[PDB]
Amino acid sequence: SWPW
Amino acid sequence: IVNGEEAVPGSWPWQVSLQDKTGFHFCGGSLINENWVVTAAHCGVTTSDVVVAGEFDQGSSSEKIQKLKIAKVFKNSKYNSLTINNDITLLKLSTAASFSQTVSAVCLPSASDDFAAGTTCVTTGWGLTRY
Amino acid sequence: CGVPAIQPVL
Amino acid sequence: TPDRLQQASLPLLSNTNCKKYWGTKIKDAMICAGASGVSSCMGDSGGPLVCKKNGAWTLVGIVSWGSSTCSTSTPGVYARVTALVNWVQQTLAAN
Repeated sequence: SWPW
Repeated sequence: IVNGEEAVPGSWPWQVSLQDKTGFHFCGGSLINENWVVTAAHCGVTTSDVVVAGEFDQGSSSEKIQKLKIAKVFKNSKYNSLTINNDITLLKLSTAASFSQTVSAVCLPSASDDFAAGTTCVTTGWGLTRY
Repeated sequence: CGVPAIQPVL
Repeated sequence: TPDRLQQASLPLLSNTNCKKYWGTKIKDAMICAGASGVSSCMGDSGGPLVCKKNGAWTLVGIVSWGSSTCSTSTPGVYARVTALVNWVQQTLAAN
């Protein structure tokens, strides 16, 4: 995952 | 947004761009009234960043944009950066936005409003279009 | 709130 | 990145069904949307997920996180504004  | 389309200019008038002092867009936000912007807590906004309202084409010099300074950052105290839960920050502007045909506010829901699974909604932004 | 002057086209 | 503002329509999911993709990472102050052929992606964070209610666009989500590759078959995760609006109102009222 990853901060958008 | 991957696999989206270009918006009609001015048709999402609450959409703002958060830019750093170099002019680099790093996050979006939404105007909720002339003095306040809602964004994500994890965007890490500071009072050295700028809110840009009224923008469509970030490559154009001819748009009548508003570059608004930030007075204070209110990161929700329940934000948990380890889980990214409660991911909301409010920005109080130093300079109020001037509302117009291309700059205006989104509505907030009531706490008890229902938005059912399967409802079609819309998202907007200047994020990557391909990874 | 919530009613753009320039209507979006989806 | 694009110079010009983009848009996409996409459906809301339930948290229970979103947990098939993301498991225990999904909390009550999150709402999932997408897995429909579009995705929010890096640089969209903080922006709106809006739904029309009684003729007006209403802020339902704030773009938050999702797939590290912005996969269009995986749901994006948004901050759930109904869970947060009391704090918004408390903050505006005090400031």
